[PDB]
Amino acid sequence: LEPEPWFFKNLSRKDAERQLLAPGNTHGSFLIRESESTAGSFSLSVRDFDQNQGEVVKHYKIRNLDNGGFYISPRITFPGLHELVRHYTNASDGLCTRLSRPCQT
Amino acid sequence: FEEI
Repeated sequence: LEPEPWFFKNLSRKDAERQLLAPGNTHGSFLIRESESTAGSFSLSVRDFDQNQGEVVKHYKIRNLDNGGFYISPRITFPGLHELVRHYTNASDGLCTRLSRPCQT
Repeated sequence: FEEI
């Protein structure tokens, strides 16, 4: 039912990398998907540009706050994914790069 | 998994 442009519900970690490293996508291209790791958790996948590897995809676990909430680092939590994505879009604040455009398909 |  009408997901966000960056929400790829059932996309695996491997295809997330494959999709983000594909043409049309660039630095800061990202998506959020169900985590391969934990119950009801989600993971952030982001394409980043470095010196040695060139184009690469970095994956972050998005933790759940008991009874509601999300955070990547304990020093700043968010009531929802929209808040989390807006936050990291305007500031990397610890992340590898600022979130730019959702993965384009 | 990358971390902040």
